[PDB]
Amino acid sequence: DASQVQLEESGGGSVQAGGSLRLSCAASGYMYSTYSTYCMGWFRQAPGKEREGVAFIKRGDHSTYYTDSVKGRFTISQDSAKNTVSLQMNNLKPEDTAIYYCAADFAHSFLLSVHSGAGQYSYWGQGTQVTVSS
Ligand SMILES: [Zn+2]
Repeated sequence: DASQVQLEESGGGSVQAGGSLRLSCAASGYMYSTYSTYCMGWFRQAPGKEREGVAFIKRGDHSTYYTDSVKGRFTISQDSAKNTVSLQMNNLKPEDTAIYYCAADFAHSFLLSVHSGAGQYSYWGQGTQVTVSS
């Protein structure tokens, strides 16, 4: 919720359909209240298409959101201690090709559901390319 926050992404690449990839992201320097929590996840954008939310996790209570397109293939997990989130993407399809952006929102109560709208996220990573060939 800090100002010199940096989201650091890792992973990505290109694979043939059916294979798997993993993304990772670290929210460095984000300071926040013991009475609050916040959400982290990935949006993706394909060329000429609107960005869309992929999967998100609320820190602390591990609540998750997955877009219907990825349920059963994608898994988002959080490492409390290493301050990272990661996204395991199995059975990848051509429709999954995109730039995937890590994101985090301003801190808020645990009572709020994990956030998944692009307008609800204020910190963004630079992007990591994902390509699934035929
Ligand atoms: Zn949130």
